[PDB]
Amino acid sequence: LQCTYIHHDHPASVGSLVGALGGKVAVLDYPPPVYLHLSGLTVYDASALANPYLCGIPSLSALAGF
RNA sequence: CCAAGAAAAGGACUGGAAGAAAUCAUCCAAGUUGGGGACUAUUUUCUGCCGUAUAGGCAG
Repeated sequence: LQCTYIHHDHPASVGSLVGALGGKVAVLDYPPPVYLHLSGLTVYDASALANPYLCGIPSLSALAGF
């Protein structure tokens, strides 16, 4: 599957699994293939890590929030 | 009431030295473009005079 790795400093201080994995943990990576009407909005530095398991489109819970 | 709310990666640099791609080599043969035709239409430039005068100047 498409994936990448997230690093943790001091693995022994986070948990059994993170230590066993040497501080490198794999996650999924699935980016996109790129009435009131709001046009032209720009966002700087959005969080691309939706949940600890998946990278890609920002969490939908955040848009409902907005 | 947006995995909520706040965050300065900054500083210093010297990759340099030498060099030999050459020898030969043949594109040829024939070939049929071809017969017809309204640019003048509802358009404006017409009439006298000076002067040796198709020169050169003026009144309608």
